[PDB]
Amino acid sequence: MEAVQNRIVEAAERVPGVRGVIHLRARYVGQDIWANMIIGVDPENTVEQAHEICEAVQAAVCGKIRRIESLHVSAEARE
Amino acid sequence: MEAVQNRIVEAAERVPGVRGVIHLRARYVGQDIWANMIIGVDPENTVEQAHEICEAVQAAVCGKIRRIESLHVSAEARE
Ligand code: NI
Ligand code: NI
Repeated sequence: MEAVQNRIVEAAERVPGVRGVIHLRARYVGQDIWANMIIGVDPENTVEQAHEICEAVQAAVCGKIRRIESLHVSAEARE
Repeated sequence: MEAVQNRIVEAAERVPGVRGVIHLRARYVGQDIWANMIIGVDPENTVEQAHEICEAVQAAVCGKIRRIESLHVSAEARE
């Protein structure tokens, strides 16, 4: 698990607009990972931008870590 | 194992100068991976360049796939 978590964080931090991973909760459902995470974003991004960054994160992380079968990503202002 | 192999190939293909992964043999030594691989390179690169590309591959792949504890990388001309 720690290895997979590190990969998740690393992958999310490489997406344009991510200001760190604020929270990540991952669990195994069998051999699959289900995860929920919160990213920081620029407070001055629009809500639509923040939604776009979240969807980019989801795409990036799921594309890199094939065992993830469910990933929810939300955003919070971070300075 | 197949998952780790895919990661190895993907990581090697992203290094400047790699013209595919020609061969990859990976084995588990306990929970660690030991691997030997051959990359393609431009026939017109110098032997020194090809050595540099191999060392870049080793660095890239070991940095991405933490379970690898031994990785030998050689090069062959590829068109
Ligand atoms: Ni949308
Ligand atoms: Ni040297």
